[PDB]
Amino acid sequence: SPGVVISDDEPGYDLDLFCIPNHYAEDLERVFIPHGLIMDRTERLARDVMKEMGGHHIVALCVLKGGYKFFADLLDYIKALNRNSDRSIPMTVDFIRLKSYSTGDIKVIGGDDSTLTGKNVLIVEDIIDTGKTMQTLLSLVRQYNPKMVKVASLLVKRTPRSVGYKPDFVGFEIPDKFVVGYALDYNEYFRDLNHVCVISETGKAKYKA
Amino acid sequence: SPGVVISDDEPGYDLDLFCIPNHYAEDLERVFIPHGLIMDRTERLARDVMKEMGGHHIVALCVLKGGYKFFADLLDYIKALNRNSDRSIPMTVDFIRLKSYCNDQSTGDIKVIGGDDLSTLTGKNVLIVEDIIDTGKTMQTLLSLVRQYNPKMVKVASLLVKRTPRSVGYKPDFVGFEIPDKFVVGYALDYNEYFRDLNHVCVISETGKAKYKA
Amino acid sequence: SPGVVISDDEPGYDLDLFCIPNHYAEDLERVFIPHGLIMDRTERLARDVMKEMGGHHIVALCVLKGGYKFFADLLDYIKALNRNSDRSIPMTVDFIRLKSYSTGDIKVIGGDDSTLTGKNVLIVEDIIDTGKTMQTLLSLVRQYNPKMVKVASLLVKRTPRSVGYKPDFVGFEIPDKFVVGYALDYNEYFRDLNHVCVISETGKAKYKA
Amino acid sequence: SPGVVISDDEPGYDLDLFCIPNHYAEDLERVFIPHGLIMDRTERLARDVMKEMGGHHIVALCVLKGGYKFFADLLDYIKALNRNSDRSIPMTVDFIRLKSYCNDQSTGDIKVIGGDDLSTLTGKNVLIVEDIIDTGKTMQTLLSLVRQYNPKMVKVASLLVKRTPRSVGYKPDFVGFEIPDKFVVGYALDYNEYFRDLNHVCVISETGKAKYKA
Ligand SMILES: Nc1nc2c(ncn2[C@@H]2O[C@H](COP(=O)(O)O)[C@@H](O)[C@H]2O)c(=O)[nH]1
Ligand SMILES: Nc1nc2c(ncn2[C@@H]2O[C@H](COP(=O)(O)O)[C@@H](O)[C@H]2O)c(=O)[nH]1
Ligand SMILES: Nc1nc2c(ncn2[C@@H]2O[C@H](COP(=O)(O)O)[C@@H](O)[C@H]2O)c(=O)[nH]1
Ligand SMILES: Nc1nc2c(ncn2[C@@H]2O[C@H](COP(=O)(O)O)[C@@H](O)[C@H]2O)c(=O)[nH]1
Repeated sequence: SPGVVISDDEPGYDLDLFCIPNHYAEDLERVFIPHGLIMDRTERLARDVMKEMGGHHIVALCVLKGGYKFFADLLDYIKALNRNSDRSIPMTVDFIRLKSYSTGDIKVIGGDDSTLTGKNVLIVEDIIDTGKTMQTLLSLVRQYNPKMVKVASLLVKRTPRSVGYKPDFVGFEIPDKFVVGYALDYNEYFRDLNHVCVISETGKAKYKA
Repeated sequence: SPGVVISDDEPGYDLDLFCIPNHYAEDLERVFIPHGLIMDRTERLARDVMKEMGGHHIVALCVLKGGYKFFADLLDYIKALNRNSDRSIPMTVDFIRLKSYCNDQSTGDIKVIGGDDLSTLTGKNVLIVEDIIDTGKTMQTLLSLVRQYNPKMVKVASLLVKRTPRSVGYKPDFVGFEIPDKFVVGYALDYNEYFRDLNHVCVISETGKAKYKA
Repeated sequence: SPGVVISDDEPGYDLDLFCIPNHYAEDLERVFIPHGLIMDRTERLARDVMKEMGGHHIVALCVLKGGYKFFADLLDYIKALNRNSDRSIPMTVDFIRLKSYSTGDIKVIGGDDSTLTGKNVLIVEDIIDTGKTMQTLLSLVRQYNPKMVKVASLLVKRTPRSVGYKPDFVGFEIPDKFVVGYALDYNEYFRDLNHVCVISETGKAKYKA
Repeated sequence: SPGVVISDDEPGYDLDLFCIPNHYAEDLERVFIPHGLIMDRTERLARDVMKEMGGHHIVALCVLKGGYKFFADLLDYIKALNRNSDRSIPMTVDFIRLKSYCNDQSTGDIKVIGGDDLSTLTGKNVLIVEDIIDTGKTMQTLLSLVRQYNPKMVKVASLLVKRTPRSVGYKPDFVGFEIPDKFVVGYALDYNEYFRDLNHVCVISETGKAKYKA
């Protein structure tokens, strides 16, 4: 299942239908995915996750993108599914330093996946674009002979440039457009905006350096 | 603002993508407006209200069918905005059940003298909150009732508003969303006291609609 | 079980340990019960409630105090317990106009409890003081021959003036002091303050009219 | 501020009054600091941080034992405060794992050149967040490491801080709470990757402490 598909021809919402920080008001084009919708769509994701992974210890890894938020918001729901459990069950949390840097940067450095050998792994990225990053990330997590590997992602841009990666868990599948907000940033800006919006030709301009 | 518009042809979302109780998984056709979506719009709305009403003693009046939810929610956003004032300003909260029969006259017990506590409103600033306007009748009969008490200002806030031919054509001041002539349940809206626990707004199905009855 | 007892000799917290609207800063003496603690303590309450009342249709009534908040916050948790249910189960919500006004103001007016005859009832008040209100409220809800009646309350002041009412569900049992915040108000003020605090001789002064 | 103080003699709360997983209902002694309590304090703290740090590009640095929770939470309060600026200001978020052995020298791979991305910090305003300071060692070794990069300002924020004789006697800038020399778990703190799902902070019991092991 593809997640919630948003069409190419999607208009999104006027910036006025919600609360957008006034300081980003010329920088943003449209709200595409309002905060609460992400939340609910994420609640369910968690669920499809546990369906096939609850029951045994798992290792949730965060891609080091610098977008911890979604990872968090998802872990919180994965934790609330775990209480109902009858026996206690550990879970380990972590970031993967690196995502298309390779080899022996994995055999050791990324071999603290020596720690992954034999365990069930769940990788968490926020948006997937060309897929490169991720794919080069399974190659190596793979060398570790993990027992199993799933990949949840919040967004899956549909680009002619996909390099074929299709995660196991999708929240939303989007047009190929440039988004910020919620858990995506731009040069360290838009971290305080919690709806996924399209950025404007102007926004992308002034934010740089 | 027409609030967020939802054209007749909107197909919603399939049950599959959100969390829904399994016991109503047969009683619904599609997710119409998911909880969080509801939430974000309401936050906006609150700002919108205070644009107008803010800085004054506001009397928040609630129109009481089968629930409370929306109101309560909205009010948390308002309160939360009244936190920032350099001056403490009162708020008055009220509940009014009105579904008489028609009106068709009738006395003293519960009706005209429920205006006694209405003089409470007079030279006041009022905010009437409703959840969903259908025909719009209820609303229209309250303005009347209210407008007698000579209020300083009346403003109405709807979460949702249906497009229908069955409408007395009334339009709130603050609309959360304008929807198509569909029967929805969940979040704030009930059907015979069912769906109370469903958070998203959806369209019922015939089975559950026909299965939960009078 | 008495709920969470707070001692006579309780100091509470300095106003500075939390977020209090600056406009009530000379009006309040201490934070006694911070918002989140109420929340959790309420989460559990719900639970003890369902334990003995889940399973059949229930009628949750709110005392018309003019303090809807707690009632709401509790219903929301009672609703989230209901989803896990296998069969769908109705629940009806309402306020009781009146609470130590009597008689035939109950036989009809309060007889829309004719609607209560045969049903399982749950009454919700926010703070109980001398108990009068409530007690005169069971007398009449009783005339209706309800099938069963429980009474949850958020706060139970311990006063020499209790007139003996002891609710079935208690969140916190407090000294005899005058509180505001969360879901308690004073002449329509303090509705925007979400911690339960003690009011000061000054606060009670300027708020009146 | 010592944050909220919890004298050695605090007895906590019994399991009975809050929601706790049944599978840990034998592995804990008492609720020490319930989730919401945690929450309210953190909100305060955020205000406190922006008092000092606010209006500038802040680099938020996270000290990475076994979790993330507190940080994440804190940051929502900060972000939420940066919403109000008439000017958009960046934020930088970072994660630093440091638990070497001691230090005892060692090369190139992961250590000194993890300063390469530290020049990132230099003439910067820094905020180091930790969850619980015990001996205080970890903290002390970071200031050092950090202070080299010549930063414009370092400030540390702890959720909790234990009173112990085993302490290098370091004291954060922002303390959520100062506690007694007890072993706690839950909310943000884990014990061998257990208690991850417990929301309140509590004191372990011998059984679960002795039952979950290395
Ligand atoms: N802010 C933001 N980052 C994006 C967007 N699309 C892709 N990226 C960033 O560029 C990375 C490239 O991922 P890849 O192209 O390797 O699949 C993404 O992982 C993400 O970090 C976008 O719409 N906005
Ligand atoms: N569940 C639900 N109740 C509705 C709907 N339309 C109207 N009603 C109920 O009937 C009332 C209609 O009031 P009107 O505006 O028709 O006078 C609404 O406030 C609501 O309580 C709907 O589509 N769904
Ligand atoms: N604001 C506030 N109201 C209180 C307090 N104690 C009692 N009352 C109000 O006075 C009512 C009297 O309840 P009773 O005295 O009948 O038990 C309470 O139900 C509540 O509405 C208090 O500490 N603060
Ligand atoms: N669960 C838990 N971990 C602790 C406690 N005290 C210390 N630790 C862990 O060990 C670290 C101690 O760092 P120190 O300040 O001792 O250098 C803490 O950040 C924490 O991860 C405690 O009471 N409970």
